[PDB]
Amino acid sequence: LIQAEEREVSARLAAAETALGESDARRQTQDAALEDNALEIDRLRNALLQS
Amino acid sequence: LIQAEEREVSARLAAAETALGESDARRQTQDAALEDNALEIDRLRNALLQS
Repeated sequence: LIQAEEREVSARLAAAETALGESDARRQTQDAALEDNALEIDRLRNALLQS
Repeated sequence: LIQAEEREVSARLAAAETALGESDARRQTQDAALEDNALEIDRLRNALLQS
């Protein structure tokens, strides 16, 4: 009966480990684009401003 | 001997909701700035072109 309660935990283990990495890694997939566009933005800043 | 591992993992999962959530809370802090870079491009485009 104590064993069964941990059967709930294994999913709580299974989900979180999935819920943890696959988003934090996902965030880096989002993270790079920020500076990617921002650096484009910075030249996009002075472009008119130099023109 | 069960109370050895069952306690820790239960506690180990006790972090999980704090583990996901603040990281989950981060994801909002992703999206807000996303448009700011995005929304400026057209103004950063047009101004180079309306000039």
